[PDB]
Amino acid sequence: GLVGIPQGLPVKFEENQPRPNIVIDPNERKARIESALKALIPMLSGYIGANLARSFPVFKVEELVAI
RNA sequence: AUUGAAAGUUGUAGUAUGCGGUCCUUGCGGCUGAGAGCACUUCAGGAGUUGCCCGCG
Repeated sequence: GLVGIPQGLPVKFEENQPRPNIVIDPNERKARIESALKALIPMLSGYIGANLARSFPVFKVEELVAI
């Protein structure tokens, strides 16, 4: 939720509304959002750790809960 | 957004190569299921009986 929002300026708040201070373009902000979201796909698939060439761990997701 | 903030203990690596469970070896030689032995002894197909009855080439 803070992607593209400067840490020091969560909101700019000049028209008396606390709308987010999105200093960057909203479209590429959303693009960064789905890029970060899709970065999780090669995480629970077998692309974690070292010795990938020689080991490539035998991986499978057992169970999970997300909110 | 906590003396926290940025961060791969990282990348490349075959225990591998040749190595006969191998060569010889009889389950072999001798050996009577053999000798004795009545399907024997008694025995009627048996006792009765009109080819029957009439006859002019």
